[PDB]
Amino acid sequence: SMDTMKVINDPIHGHIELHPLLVRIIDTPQFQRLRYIKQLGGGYYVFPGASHNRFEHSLGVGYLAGCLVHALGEKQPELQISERDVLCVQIAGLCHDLGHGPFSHMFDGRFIPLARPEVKWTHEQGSVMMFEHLINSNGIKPVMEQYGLIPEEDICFIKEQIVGPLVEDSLWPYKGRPENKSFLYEIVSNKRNGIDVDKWDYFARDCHHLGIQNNFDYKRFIKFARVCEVDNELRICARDKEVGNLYDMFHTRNSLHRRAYQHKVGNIIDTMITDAFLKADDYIEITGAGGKKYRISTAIDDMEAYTKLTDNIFLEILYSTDPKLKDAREILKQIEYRNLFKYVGETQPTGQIKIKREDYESLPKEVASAKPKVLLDVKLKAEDFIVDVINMDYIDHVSFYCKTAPNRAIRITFAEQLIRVYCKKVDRKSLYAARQYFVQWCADRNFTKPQDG
Amino acid sequence: TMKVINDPIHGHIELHPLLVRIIDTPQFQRLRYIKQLGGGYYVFPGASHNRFEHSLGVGYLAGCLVHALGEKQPELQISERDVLCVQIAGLCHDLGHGPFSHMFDGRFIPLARPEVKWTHEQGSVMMFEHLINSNGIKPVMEQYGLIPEEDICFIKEQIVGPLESPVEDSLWPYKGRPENKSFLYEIVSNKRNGIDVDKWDYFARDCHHLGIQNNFDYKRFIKFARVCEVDNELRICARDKEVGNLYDMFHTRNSLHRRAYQHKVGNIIDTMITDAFLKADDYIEITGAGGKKYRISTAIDDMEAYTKLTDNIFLEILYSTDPKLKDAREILKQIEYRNLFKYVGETQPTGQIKIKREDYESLPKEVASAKPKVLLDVKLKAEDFIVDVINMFAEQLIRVYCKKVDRKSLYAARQYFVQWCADRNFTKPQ
Amino acid sequence: MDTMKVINDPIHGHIELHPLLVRIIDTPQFQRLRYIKQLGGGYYVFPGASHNRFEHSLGVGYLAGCLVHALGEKQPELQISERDVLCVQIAGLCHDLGHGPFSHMFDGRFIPLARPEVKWTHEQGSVMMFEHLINSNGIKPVMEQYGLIPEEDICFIKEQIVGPLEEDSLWPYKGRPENKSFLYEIVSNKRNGIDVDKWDYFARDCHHLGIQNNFDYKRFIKFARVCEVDNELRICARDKEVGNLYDMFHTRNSLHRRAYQHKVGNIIDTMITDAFLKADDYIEITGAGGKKYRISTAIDDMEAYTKLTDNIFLEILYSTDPKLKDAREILKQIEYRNLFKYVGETQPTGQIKIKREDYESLPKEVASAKPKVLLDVKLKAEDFIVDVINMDYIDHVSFYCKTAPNRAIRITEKFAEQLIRVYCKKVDRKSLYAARQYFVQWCADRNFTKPQ
Amino acid sequence: SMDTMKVINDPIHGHIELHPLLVRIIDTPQFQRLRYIKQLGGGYYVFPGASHNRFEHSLGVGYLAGCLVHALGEKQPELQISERDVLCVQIAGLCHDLGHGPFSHMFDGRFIPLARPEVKWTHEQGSVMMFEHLINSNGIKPVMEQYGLIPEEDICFIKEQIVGPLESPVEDSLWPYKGRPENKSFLYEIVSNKRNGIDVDKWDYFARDCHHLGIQNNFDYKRFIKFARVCEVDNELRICARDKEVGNLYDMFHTRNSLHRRAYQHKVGNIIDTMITDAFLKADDYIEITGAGGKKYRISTAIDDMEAYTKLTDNIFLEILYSTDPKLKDAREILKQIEYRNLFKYVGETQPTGQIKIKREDYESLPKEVASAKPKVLLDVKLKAEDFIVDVINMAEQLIRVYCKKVDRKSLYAARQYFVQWCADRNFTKPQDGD
Ligand SMILES: Nc1nc2c(ncn2COCCNC(=O)CCCCNC(=O)c2cc3cc(Br)ccc3c(Br)c2O)c(=O)[nH]1
Ligand SMILES: Nc1nc2c(ncn2COCCNC(=O)CCCCNC(=O)c2cc3cc(Br)ccc3c(Br)c2O)c(=O)[nH]1
Ligand SMILES: Nc1nc2c(ncn2COCCNC(=O)CCCCNC(=O)c2cc3cc(Br)ccc3c(Br)c2O)c(=O)[nH]1
Ligand SMILES: Nc1nc2c(ncn2COCCNC(=O)CCCCNC(=O)c2cc3cc(Br)ccc3c(Br)c2O)c(=O)[nH]1
Ligand SMILES: [Fe+3]
Ligand SMILES: [Fe+3]
Ligand SMILES: [Fe+3]
Ligand SMILES: [Fe+3]
Repeated sequence: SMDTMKVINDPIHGHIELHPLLVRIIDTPQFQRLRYIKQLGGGYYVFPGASHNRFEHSLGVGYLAGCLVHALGEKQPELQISERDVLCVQIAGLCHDLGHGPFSHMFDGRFIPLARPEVKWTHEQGSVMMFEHLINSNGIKPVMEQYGLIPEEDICFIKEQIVGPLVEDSLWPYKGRPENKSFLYEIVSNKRNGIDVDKWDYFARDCHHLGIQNNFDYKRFIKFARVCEVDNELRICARDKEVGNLYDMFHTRNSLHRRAYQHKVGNIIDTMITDAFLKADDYIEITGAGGKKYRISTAIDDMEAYTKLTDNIFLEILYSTDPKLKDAREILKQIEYRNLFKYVGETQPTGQIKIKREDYESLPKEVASAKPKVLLDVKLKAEDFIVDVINMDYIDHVSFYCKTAPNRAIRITFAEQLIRVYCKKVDRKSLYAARQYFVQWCADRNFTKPQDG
Repeated sequence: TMKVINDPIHGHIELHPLLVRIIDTPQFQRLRYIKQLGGGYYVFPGASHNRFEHSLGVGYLAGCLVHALGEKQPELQISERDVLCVQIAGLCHDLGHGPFSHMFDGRFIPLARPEVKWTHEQGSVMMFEHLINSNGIKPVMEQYGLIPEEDICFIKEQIVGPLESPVEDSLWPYKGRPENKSFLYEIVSNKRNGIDVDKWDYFARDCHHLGIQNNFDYKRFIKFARVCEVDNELRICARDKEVGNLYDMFHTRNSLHRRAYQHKVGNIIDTMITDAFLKADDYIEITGAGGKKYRISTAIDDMEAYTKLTDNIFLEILYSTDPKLKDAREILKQIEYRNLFKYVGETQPTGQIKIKREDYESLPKEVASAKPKVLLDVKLKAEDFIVDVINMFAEQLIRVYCKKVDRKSLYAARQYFVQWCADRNFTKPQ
Repeated sequence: MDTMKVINDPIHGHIELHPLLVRIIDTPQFQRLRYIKQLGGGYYVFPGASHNRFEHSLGVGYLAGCLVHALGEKQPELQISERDVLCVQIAGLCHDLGHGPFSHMFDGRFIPLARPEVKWTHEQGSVMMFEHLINSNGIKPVMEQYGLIPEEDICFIKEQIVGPLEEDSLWPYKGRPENKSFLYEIVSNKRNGIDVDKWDYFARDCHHLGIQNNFDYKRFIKFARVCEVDNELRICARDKEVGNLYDMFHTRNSLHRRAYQHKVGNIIDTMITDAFLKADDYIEITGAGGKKYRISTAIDDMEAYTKLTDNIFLEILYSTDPKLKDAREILKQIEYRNLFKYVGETQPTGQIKIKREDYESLPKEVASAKPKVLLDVKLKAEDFIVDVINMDYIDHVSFYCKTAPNRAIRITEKFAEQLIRVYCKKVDRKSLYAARQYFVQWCADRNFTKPQ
Repeated sequence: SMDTMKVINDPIHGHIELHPLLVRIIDTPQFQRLRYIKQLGGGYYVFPGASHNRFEHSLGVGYLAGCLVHALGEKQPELQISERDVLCVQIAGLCHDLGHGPFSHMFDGRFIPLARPEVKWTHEQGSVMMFEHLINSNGIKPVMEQYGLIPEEDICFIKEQIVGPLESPVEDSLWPYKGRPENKSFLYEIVSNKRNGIDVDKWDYFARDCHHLGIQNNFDYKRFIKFARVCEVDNELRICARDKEVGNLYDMFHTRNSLHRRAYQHKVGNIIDTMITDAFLKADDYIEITGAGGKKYRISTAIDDMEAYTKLTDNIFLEILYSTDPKLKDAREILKQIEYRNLFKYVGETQPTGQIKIKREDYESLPKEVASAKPKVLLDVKLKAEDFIVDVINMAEQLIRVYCKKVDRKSLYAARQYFVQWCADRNFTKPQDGD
């Protein structure tokens, strides 16, 4: 007794039972912070239903993580899955997104690169740092001990699930659990086949809020799921008949990626918000540890300050009166009036090296420096250009099993990067010149000839 | 020109460009920062949705219904001008909502300024006028066939009703349209029978976000809806068998009202947010016309300040550093750790007694002033009490929470409460 | 009686029925289907397989309506009328009106063994039984009450059930013109295995057998359209919908592999047929003008065939006539679970497939096979059953990409097409061994696959 | 000699393992008989998916009886549940419905009371009779001994589970049963239970009738099994569960309700049942069923000889419908009416106020007294008893519906007049229909 599981009523998963340890981790300012970070960032300004935040999705990931590890233990007891392992996997699923910043992938994937090109920051490292901070700012280690967890090993295990291994030895890299349980590291985030409960939840939830049909049935997948040995390595395998379900999922994956995550106006609005943040970064102060004041771009260095870095920043800019924020405020005002940056074109580095984040800040200048062979009336500044780099995760690298051979696999034996360009000046002459500069840049970088007309 | 918005309930929503000019304004975009169900989100993780989505949906349904009635019955002389006016009324019916929606006008303003008569509908008319004038949309109305005089009046009357100044007589009160088009006033806001497209949309959307089943089919009602004469009066009526659909609606409505809108913990959290606001109202500054500083409780007096009053205030309190807001900040912190006010009991006023908003502030003190008819010991302060008034079309509930959580403090609270119910001749709590 | 009646089915919820369909259903000719088990003798293997042809027929008519109406609303260009909808619904209702006792057992084994000279199919029986239903009741005037033109519309319904009633490369059908060709693909379709008949009985046999079925027929109907292929209007699907189709074909395999081809199930079917054959001379079914028929000849008179039903089984089982003791005894073996014994399975792979007209000769050929080593026991034809199990069989289906809505996408399983099983009526070890020797030698003489 | 476990695939319970002894009992004519008796009687003619028969249900009850008795024996070794006891309970479960006649409850609940009012016949009595006939017509007693049972006391135990205390002594509270002592009293509660209404029979037919009717079922029977106990109350061992599982209990009672209103008390359904009974009655004089020693019996007396009763099943229905004998045309026409959907017409419903229950011995008299009721408002058509059907629907609680075989408007108005007055003469609830 002492404590009790609690029921949360979610529109995707229904009744969610939660072990009291998970509840103690949820009822913390560090976790509740996720109620104020919209899942799809600026997608909301394009899809009215995309009001949802990382908090809901995180609960869903935790629930799905628990369901799947429990099913594998029930079906295959030989794996030695313990209730402790279950709890650790649920905690990892709950906290995999603790580190996101205002407007989710906008922050670590565009803003920090443009604000601090020398820094290498990702939301996953942020999640591990935030998790540590949540453990220590509240009293979570003794509760872990109260429910059987070994904080040293299990904290390591949870963090390793979130960010990966600490290494070319080809020996077992992880230390939080041994290699005999390697498959548990494939539950919350899987890079091999991209089948994890994180994508299950955000595929379902983003379809629910976007009005997209989703025919993937994750409960049916969990039911017919099983661990099997493929290439002397224990992996999560799927029943041979379940391929149809997997088709339905990958089609959902494409429909979400093409219709939403790569929405032209959605991404333009993301970069407009990034422009405001940059034009506000020097004047916005966030109080962190020891009273020290951090900026939007440096909050990630102090978890106490980052705990208060949220979509709120947007309205903190929009509602301000300080003349120093006038620049930033005005950009957000254009978003409200729907006077957006205008789309110039799209290209891909097909065949070429991929653009790195450290070079994002240099791209506008390159574009403005491109010399069209037809000399132009209007001349444009690097400040007049936005260069948007869109990366994508990524038929079947999924391990299967035969209905009678559940121990071994069957043995069966789009793009990685887009580059769009937007212009801040909107007169037809300026936009014509933008296109000229842009085509010439794609030729200079040996990128694919844009074909927008 | 024609913009398409993809909504999860209605699918593709086309918007006449005039409606779009009205949407792309700070006064309307403001609704993106006011959660539909207020504090319900803190109980239902799926209730992340805001008045903005709902408003677009209401506008779409208003248009669908008036256009369908115009096609079936051309003799009504419904014009595209009328359609646009009804759509604008649907779009803007909730412009006047405040932080956390019904929390603001139904508890906060009453407790902060008991003398004031403020409702979100009046607020909607004020915001609507302010939206009209701060952007240049009157000439756009003229550009798309509307007559701003008559039509502005018609829209505001759809939102708030007639300018209450009659001779309380049985004559025709509205001024924006004639009585021969009386049915147009029944689309966005009703109250005669409590069927309007506002309810259609927020029933469907709140069910979609709460995980509740909804088999009311608003599209089929529109199909079988027509105008007919009831007591020499034009009203929107439905074919007889559509009764089956409407039953499905009231069961949906009841299912929403008990399961979500009257949730024990949700409403406790609602009063905790209200308590934070009250304890912050003196120190939070909101700038309005001419730089003048308003408080949370006085933004409703200046629409330029009110345009910036939203759920943001919650985080402005939570993230603050002013020691004077520590009181308020701490309450919001208490919500995060889930250390909520405690539920003491529930009662109702008998007969047709209804507690008015102007009296809400006195209720805690009455409880603290009640002497348990059986003399005891522990004595509690009125500040230690919260009294929540929950409304339902005609009926009214009264719950009581205690801010102190000591096993003894709550035992004593339950007594102040039973005695209070006795003193005011209310129903004996269970 | 004019009103839309509502029926509750476990597969499909509320089934609304146009009064014309109800007048067709409330006839003895249609109610006959309540007394013919869907999976025949499979009930004696699957205790949940109590269902009959009646529930299934209601379902097929319902799905016909669902689909044809969806297409007509999504593509008004097709000129689909409510008359068209009804014709397709009636065809769906009556597509199985011709089945006999124990469904495919009767036309697929019994009639070929009892009357090899005859060519009888349950579809021919459906068209016959339908004509009889129309005329024995007042159906034609009711059709006129609801817009049908009985002349050509009856032709259209029959053509949906049996195929081109009766040769060049032109449009063989006469009930509808070629611009309506897609209507002939709803109830029965051959090119691919996508029709509402198979939809309903896939879902219903799974429901009664305990098999999981993941095919969502409502999804398919919602995303179906009419597209051009080669130069033929035909039913097409979304590219997106391929995942659903996988599940459907998987259901097909699971039904065929563990129900329709169940070993003991088919054994019991042949036992029932053996009884019927041993009873055909002595069982009387009264038909038109009071003439008397037998099980094997009731198909020649729809008035008698109306009364030819699974009931035959119990009329035999409960009989006292000594002339029928032979037949009765076989059925009692079924009740005692003393069944014919399985000997082996083979396939005519690479050979011409066995035709029905030859079924009667198969026992005897097996008994005439000369094993290399001679056995103690000698076995007679009557001691052998030769079960020929035919089936209709990756993507022979047409799709449309979202933006190419009237053009196929251009695509420029592990199941035989005939099985041959042999059982022995003698059940002692020595005779069963003998049977195996006879069976393999027959397989060698016929150059059939070498048995297990 | 030594055999094997036999696996059957059921849609409700899945893979069902059956001890070879149970299979020896199942592979008999007396048991296979149940494949030809529909579970819901005439409800199939209203619910097209209700094609299921007593056979699959019987298998299900035998299976669940085994599951539960085994769970109790495993968690509570103190109760001394033996594998012999398990088998006895499984056989009771299998054979609890061996006695049903054509169309299940239609036969013993209406047909027999109308055709032989003096006789007291219930399907449970029939089950015990058919079970004895099954044992002796086949070689079951030696097989029973082959697998450990003591036929003498164990056959008694199985019968006692099916019908109850096989006798009626003058001993108050003392143990009436003789197949097992009082320290195993709870075994008599698994298959059949009347003290609170929870037994594996109702588990199976609740879930199966929901499956085939399209009704939703919220009861999880194996969570009950997992959380079931035997405990002492009033110095009496009883099957009890865990308080947290109460949520499951309520879920089942809603199913009990949802099934009883929507299916077991369907208006058109019960009407069709009375029409079938009317056919049987108008045919009872002319249909022959051969029984023991070659004697010939009728539908109404086949219950007097288990050998003929083995051959009395829903087939009767079609034997009438397919007949040519003119003596049977009267019955045949009624069944043909069913096929054309020209059914008896509903007049009204009432209940016997207070704790009154019409007894079966009186069913035959009910149409007749109805016809003599003097409707105060003198009317046109005079209706006779034969024109009236009085359906007694039991489930305490009893409904009395009345139907008229004449269908013209005038006769139906007259019929309602007779019916309202009858309710008054009997002091029954005022027919609150007012159609
Ligand atoms: N207005 C409004 N729409 C809203 C809202 N919320 C969801 N949506 C629905 O839209 C989502 C995106 N598509 C739009 O059409 C809206 C953005 C328009 C931005 N401004 C322009 O000038 C413009 C730019 C384009 C760029 C491209 Br590449 C292609 C067509 C374009 C067209 Br068309 C334009 O008009 C809301 O709050 N307001
Ligand atoms: N800790 C935390 N919880 C959070 C947060 N956000 C949402 N929730 C969920 O809790 C709010 C209450 N849940 C509901 O109302 C569900 C709606 C349906 C009706 N259910 C109940 O009436 C109800 C049932 C219970 C059963 C058990 Br067993 C234990 C406690 C129960 C409570 Br409490 C109940 O209210 C968050 O941030 N933190
Ligand atoms: N008993 C029953 N089973 C039923 C019912 N309804 C569905 N099922 C289940 O259907 C599956 C078929 N069951 C059979 O018993 C088929 C018996 C005919 C022979 N074929 C065999 O495969 C078989 C061969 C054996 C050879 C030897 Br040496 C020893 C034991 C054997 C056993 Br055991 C066998 O099964 C129902 O009413 N009664
Ligand atoms: N012509 C002809 N008709 C035939 C034949 N065989 C069958 N039928 C069909 O008619 C049978 C008589 N039906 C009626 O009189 C009307 C039934 C009234 C409903 N009763 C229910 O219990 C019931 C209630 C529900 C409530 C809700 Br909320 C949701 C779902 C429900 C469902 Br689903 C229900 O089932 C045949 O051979 N011929
Ligand atoms: Fe995630
Ligand atoms: Fe509203
Ligand atoms: Fe069929
Ligand atoms: Fe039973």
